[PDB]
Amino acid sequence: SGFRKMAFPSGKVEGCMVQVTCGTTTLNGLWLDDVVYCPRHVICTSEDMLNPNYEDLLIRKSNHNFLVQAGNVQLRVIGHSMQNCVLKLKVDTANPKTPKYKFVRIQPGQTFSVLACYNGSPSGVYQCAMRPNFTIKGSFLNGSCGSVGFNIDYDCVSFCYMHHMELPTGVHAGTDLEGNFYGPFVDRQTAQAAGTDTTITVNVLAWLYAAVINGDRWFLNRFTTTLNDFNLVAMKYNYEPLTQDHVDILGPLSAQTGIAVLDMCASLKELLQNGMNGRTILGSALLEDEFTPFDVVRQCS
Amino acid sequence: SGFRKMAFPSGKVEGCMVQVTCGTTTLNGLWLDDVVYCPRHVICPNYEDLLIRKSNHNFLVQAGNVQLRVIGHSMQNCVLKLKVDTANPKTPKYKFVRIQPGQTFSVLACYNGSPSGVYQCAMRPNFTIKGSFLNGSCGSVGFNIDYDCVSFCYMHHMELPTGVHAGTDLEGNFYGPFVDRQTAQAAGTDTTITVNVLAWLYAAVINGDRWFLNRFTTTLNDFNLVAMKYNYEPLTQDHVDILGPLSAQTGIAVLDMCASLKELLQNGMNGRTILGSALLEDEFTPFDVVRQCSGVTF
Ligand SMILES: CN1C[C@@H]2C[C@H]1CN2C(=O)C[C@@]1(C(=O)Nc2cncc3ccccc23)CCOc2ccc(Cl)cc21
Ligand SMILES: [Cl-]
Repeated sequence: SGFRKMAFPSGKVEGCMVQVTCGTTTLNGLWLDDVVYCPRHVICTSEDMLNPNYEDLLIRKSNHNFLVQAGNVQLRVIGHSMQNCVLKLKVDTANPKTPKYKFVRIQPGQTFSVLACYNGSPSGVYQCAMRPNFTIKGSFLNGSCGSVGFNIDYDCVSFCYMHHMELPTGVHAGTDLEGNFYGPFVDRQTAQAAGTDTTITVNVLAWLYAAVINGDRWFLNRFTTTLNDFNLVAMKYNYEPLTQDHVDILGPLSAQTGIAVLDMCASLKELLQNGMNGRTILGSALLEDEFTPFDVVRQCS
Repeated sequence: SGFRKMAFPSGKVEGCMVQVTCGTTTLNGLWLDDVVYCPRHVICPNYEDLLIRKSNHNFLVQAGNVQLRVIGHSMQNCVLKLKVDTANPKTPKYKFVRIQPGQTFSVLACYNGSPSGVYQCAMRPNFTIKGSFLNGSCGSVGFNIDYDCVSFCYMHHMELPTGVHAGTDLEGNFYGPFVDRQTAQAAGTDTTITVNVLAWLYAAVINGDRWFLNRFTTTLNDFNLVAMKYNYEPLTQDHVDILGPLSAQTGIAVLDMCASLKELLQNGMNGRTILGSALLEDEFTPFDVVRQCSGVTF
C-alpha cells in the first residue's frame, strides 16, 4: 500500500553524466559509448543566443575547444557533429558504464525521471510529466542544461529528454536525444512563451483508480457519462480531451477495480464541480495528473 | 526555478542491493563489504531460537546473477547480518545513522534484490513513514548522501493497517514503538513537521510565491500555542536557528514566516496554491530547501 511520486533508480544514468565546457560555458553531457550528447547552445555566448547560426559557430570550433570531464578524468574529443539542437562529441574512450539504452521521443502526458546535474555531477532525481503544452515543470538552476529525462523499464534506459532552457514562467523546455525540441520552442533567447497548460485527464483518471486500489472511494458516484459529455465538461476546467485511446488504456484499471472508465469519468466530473470539500485523495488536496495509467499499474501491482 | 520532491541519486545504493531467500521468504538485503544486512523476520517469534536452527546454506543470497556464499550469521536487534565470502566491490563510503522525526531521506524500493524506484520521504513525528511498499519490499533502505558518503538510516520491515510503514535504523532498532511480529500494532496520532512547513514556505518565497506573506510577526510561545491546536509539532529555538539562512536569503524573519503560517492555519489558502500544492508540505527539511535552491551535487 501507499502511493508516492516515484522516480526510477538513477544509477544507470549517473554513470553517463559528464561535464562539457566550451569557452565560458559549462553544462552537462550524456556519455554513451564513445559519444557525449549535450545541448548545442554550449557553443554560444550570451550574445550569440538571440539569433545564433549554429552551423556557422560549430564550423569555427575544433575538437580541443570542447573540454569534456568524466569525474576526475578529462576525455579527449576526436570529432563533433550536430543533430538538430544536440551536439554530439565523439570521444576517444567508450564509457564502460554505458547501460543498455534507447532514444525514445515521448508524447504529452508521458512521465519520466529527471536526474538533475550541475558540472557533470548528479544532485537529485525527481519525477516529471511532459505537459500538454510540451513544457516540463522541473526544478532546474543555471548549469542544469544537459540534465536528462528517462524511463528504466526492465534493464534498458530509455532517454527521452535533455534539458535546454527555462521559459519566463519558470517552466522548462528541452529536446528528445535526437535534438528535436518538444513543443514550438527554439534554442534562442528570442521571446518564447509556454502555451496555456491543461490537465492530463487520462493521468488524473489513472490516479483516481490508484486511490480506489488503495481504499479511497469517497469520490465515487452512481453516475456514468458519455465520452462526449465528459469532454464538454472537462474542456471547461482546462482538462485535455479524453480520447477513445485513453479509455482503452484505462481498461485494465477499470477491470481491476470494477469501475467502468465512463463511470470514473463521472466521478471526475463531480470532483471538478464540487472540489474536495476538505478531503484528500492519496494525500493530495488537488487532482494529480503526473501518474500515467502505466505508472499506476507498475506501482500498485 | 521549480521545486520538486527530489530524492538523492540512488546509484551508490543500487550497487548494494541483493536478494535474500530463506525458506519461503524472499526479501532484500544491503551488501556492504562482506556483510549482507536484512530484516530478521526473513527466518520467520523467538528470533534467537529460530536463528540457532538455521545454517549458512539455508540463506540463499543473490547479487544480480551471482549467488553469494554465506559463511556466518548473527543478529543485531531486528536486523540479521549475513557474513558472506565476497566483499562487495561496489561498496561506497558509508555510515549507519539513526535519524530523528522530521528528517527526510530517500528510499530505494526493491523487489527480489532489484531496485524499482526511488522516492523522497520523511520520518513522521509518529515514527512511521508514508512510503510506497508492496509485498517483497522488506529490506528496502532509506538513505541520505553527504558529499560522497551514503548515510543509511532506514530498513523497511512492515506495513501497518493504515497503509503507513515501519522499519529500523541499520543497527536493527525500530523507529517508533513497533515490534517485528504479527500482532495488533497501530501508528500513533500524526503531527505536522512545523520546521519543514516553514522551510517549504521559504522555498515558495525563493520561487516567487509571496501571497501568503503578511506584515505580522509572532512570539515563539504564541506560535506554539496556535501550532499545538492544529496538531503541528512544537517549533523549538533549534528550528528557528536552523531556518536562519533561509530567513537571511529571503529577508523574512522566522517568527515573521511563523505569523504567515498561523494565518494559513486559521484561514486556509482560499482556493490558492503554494508551490503547486493546496496543502502545507512538511516533507522538505530546511537543508533540503537550501540544497535544492542552491544545487549541491553528489
Ligand atoms: C552562454 N549561455 C549560458 C548557457 C549556454 C548559453 C545559453 N545558456 C542557457 O542555457 C541560458 C538560458 C536558460 O534557459 N538556462 C537555464 C536552464 N534551466 C534553468 C535555468 C534557471 C535559471 C537560469 C537559467 C536556466 C537562459 C537564457 O535564455 C535561454 C534561451 C534559450 C536557451 Cl536554449 C537557453 C537559455
Ligand atoms: Cl509516450
